[PDB]
Amino acid sequence: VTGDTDQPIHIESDQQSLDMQGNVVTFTGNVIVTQGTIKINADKVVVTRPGGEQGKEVIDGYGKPATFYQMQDNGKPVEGHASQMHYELAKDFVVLTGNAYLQQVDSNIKGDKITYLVKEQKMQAFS
Amino acid sequence: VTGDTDQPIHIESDQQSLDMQGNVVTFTGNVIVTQGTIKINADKVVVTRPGGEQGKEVIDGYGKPATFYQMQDNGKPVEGHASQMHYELAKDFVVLTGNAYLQQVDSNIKGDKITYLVKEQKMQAFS
Amino acid sequence: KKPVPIIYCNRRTGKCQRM
Amino acid sequence: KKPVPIIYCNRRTGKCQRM
Repeated sequence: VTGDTDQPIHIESDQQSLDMQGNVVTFTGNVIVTQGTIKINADKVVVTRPGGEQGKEVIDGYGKPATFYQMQDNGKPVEGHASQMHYELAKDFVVLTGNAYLQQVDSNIKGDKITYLVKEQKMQAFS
Repeated sequence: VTGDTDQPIHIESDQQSLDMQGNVVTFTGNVIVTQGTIKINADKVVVTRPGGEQGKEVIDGYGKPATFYQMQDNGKPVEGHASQMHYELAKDFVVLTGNAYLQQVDSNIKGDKITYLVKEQKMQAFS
Repeated sequence: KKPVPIIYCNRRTGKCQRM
Repeated sequence: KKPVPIIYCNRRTGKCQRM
């Protein structure tokens, strides 16, 4: 949605490690990256701030598959998965690489208990 | 789709415990239940045949969360997740309990690389 | 309607058996 | 449009910090 890319970025993971020079942080173990309604799930996420300039950070996520989610202004969520997620903050887009897939949702329902009919009968034969 | 509930039910798992009375089988470890286009994924699946009566089998799946998929006659897939999946074969429906969510997909695309704009585009017009 | 076969398989051995 | 803060949290301890 409008404003997502103005939101702070939140990362949660089991493990976290920094390199000595200090410009690369690695997250492993059920990593969740959120920014507004954007959500990325991955097994490993590397966050590079090249040259230490704020605003030029690069987020790389890897999983089998890594997953992507964002709500759109028209109210329809977008969901996808791929082996790699590439998100350059200075750009306005993400890149899905490796068996990449993307979908749009036009209807959903939530509750404590949902009953769904699995039997459809578009045609019937009588003999 | 029409005819799904007339198809054989196939279950794949890492481990399988057969209750020695023959009416209960318990599956665990990346369990995949498929019936036509229906597909259930769960960490644990219990199949009960109460009284040895065929057609009255009950399929219970548990995960965090367990997932559900089916193609519809209209070409739109249906996807959901919940803590528990309850599917009675005699009935025509599945029941999703605990954090239940269900959605319908109206568009999708596959590829080796996919870019997607996380900012909304602006109307491009000039007089 | 009619009862359907229930077939489960072992991922380590590839063996299947009707329930 | 502007740089955003990056915060991460250790799921084990629940401790968060900027970066």
